[PDB]
Amino acid sequence: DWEIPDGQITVGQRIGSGSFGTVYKGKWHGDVAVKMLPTPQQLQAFKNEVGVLRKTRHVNILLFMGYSTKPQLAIVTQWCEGSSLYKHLHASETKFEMKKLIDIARQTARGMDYLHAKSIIHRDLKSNNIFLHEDNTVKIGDFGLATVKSRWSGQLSGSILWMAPEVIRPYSFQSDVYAFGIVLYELMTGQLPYSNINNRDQIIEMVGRGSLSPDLSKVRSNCPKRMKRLMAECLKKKRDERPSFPRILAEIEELARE
Amino acid sequence: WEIPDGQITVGQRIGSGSFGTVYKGKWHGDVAVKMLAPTPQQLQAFKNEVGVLRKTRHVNILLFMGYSTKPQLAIVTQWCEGSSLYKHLHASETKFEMKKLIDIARQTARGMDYLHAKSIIHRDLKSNNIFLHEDNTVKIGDFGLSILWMAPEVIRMQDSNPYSFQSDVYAFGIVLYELMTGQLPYSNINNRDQIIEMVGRGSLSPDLSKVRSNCPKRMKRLMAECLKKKRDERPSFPRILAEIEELARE
Ligand SMILES: Cc1cc(F)c(NC(=O)c2cccc(C(C)(C)C#N)c2)cc1-c1cnc2c(=O)n(C)ncc2c1
Ligand SMILES: Cc1cc(F)c(NC(=O)c2cccc(C(C)(C)C#N)c2)cc1-c1cnc2c(=O)n(C)ncc2c1
Repeated sequence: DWEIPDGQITVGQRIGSGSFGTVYKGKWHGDVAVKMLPTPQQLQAFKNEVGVLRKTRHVNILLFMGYSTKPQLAIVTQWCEGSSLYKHLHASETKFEMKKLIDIARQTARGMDYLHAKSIIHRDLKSNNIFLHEDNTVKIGDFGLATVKSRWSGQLSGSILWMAPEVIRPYSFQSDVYAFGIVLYELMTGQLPYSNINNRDQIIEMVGRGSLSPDLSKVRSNCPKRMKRLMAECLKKKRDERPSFPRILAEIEELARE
Repeated sequence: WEIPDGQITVGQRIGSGSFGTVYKGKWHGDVAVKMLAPTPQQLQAFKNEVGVLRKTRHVNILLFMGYSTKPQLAIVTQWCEGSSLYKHLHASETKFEMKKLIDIARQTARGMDYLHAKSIIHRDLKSNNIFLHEDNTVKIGDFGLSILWMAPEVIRMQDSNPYSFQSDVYAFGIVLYELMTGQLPYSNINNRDQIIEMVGRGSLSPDLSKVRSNCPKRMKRLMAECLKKKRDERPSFPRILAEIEELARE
């Protein structure tokens, strides 16, 4: 039983607010993050999200701690101190060492490898959803508040660059692998893909039809050969030609030691 | 949480005791695997340990990840890189800054406070069982495979169960004494049976004059309340945690 009774969680500072939820910093036997989401759609979506998080016990996956029903639906997770991968590469524009870049990728592949072993498809893997908690441990969660956390979907502008061709035209282990390849492109170039394109509808049409893919010539000079090859396999147009996370993780782990 | 046979790559042996061997390993990253024909007593003890760990989802508590039955009973937790609090204070005589000492105590009280909210009595809280994982996050587990941390009632062989929230609080007070003095209690006593006889009869308790000069007044008072002979006079972990949290901000 993970239900936290009414009056234990001290809800504090509002961290973020979206169209389908408000996240708050809080106290409950230490620091926590509380997601406040009642209609039957919200009730099914709350229980689906608690059911998926309930299945995760991994260091590289955001620690679910509990949930509440009264006086409002709430999901309690650990507090993540620091910034997302998107904030480090694109806002702080920090230049991590190659060792630190390969370690973030290794930690992300461990979390994704664990998720796919537990039959969990992320569906929204992106640098925004990869937290560099305490600047050392990588925490994969779903910190987005603009979409509903349901089994399947029927305003996705902050996720288009990580969508595979079949996801634009769907959700599988291979579509997460594509998104991870995009994350690898961000680590290896320091930039988001398709920066020269001026419209979102041009990326949607060109990526979807297979005539558009990240430019691997824009990668850092010190980027390893195995990393260039790994990104290329994860970003393949045909999803069946994409590697699985065990093979991705073992390539990053063999690269990290070399 | 059952992990099928052939997923965990069991590697380096980390420790071996009378009833368990811990190994470093791989399973979607780094793991610690505790290995135990299996006896019905040991089958009950394995399921009891998996049942308690199953109830814990806290940053300051060792992350249980899974368990296996074949080809032998195994409990899979996260890997803890670094050293225990006992190793930092007594083996390597690391002299942490007072801010770092209060932070370890704060993290330990958060984990213990969480455990007592989930109706879980540790029963073996000691510096050995407090891991300074990545030298920043405190992980409370049970890495044993303890007399100095036993409360007077626990030390006495009574007809009743002496283990309670208050006996964990006493053990925590001992842990506070170790953080504030850098030493284990009762170093002048020459025999274990003398500590067993004197602590039990209430005539023996740690010497709070041996604490560091820079030790805060609220910390001296907190240790004293946690180390009281009468267990009902000991504070609860919410009050302990709020006193350490108030002290940390000062
Ligand atoms: C409170 C909360 C409650 C939740 F329920 C989720 N939800 C998931 O993480 C989630 C949902 C669906 C599928 C998945 C899977 C398992 C596939 C993954 N990965 C994961 C996230 C948060 C959350 C939001 N924001 C923050 C934040 O801003 N900080 C700084 N720190 C922590 C923090 C935590
Ligand atoms: C593998 C393993 C399996 C287990 F089952 C337990 N058992 C508990 O943690 C346990 C049991 C009973 C009650 C409790 C409570 C909840 C009271 C607490 N706390 C906790 C511990 C470990 C373990 C051993 N050694 C190591 C180690 O050496 N390194 C370096 N890193 C990790 C590591 C992990």
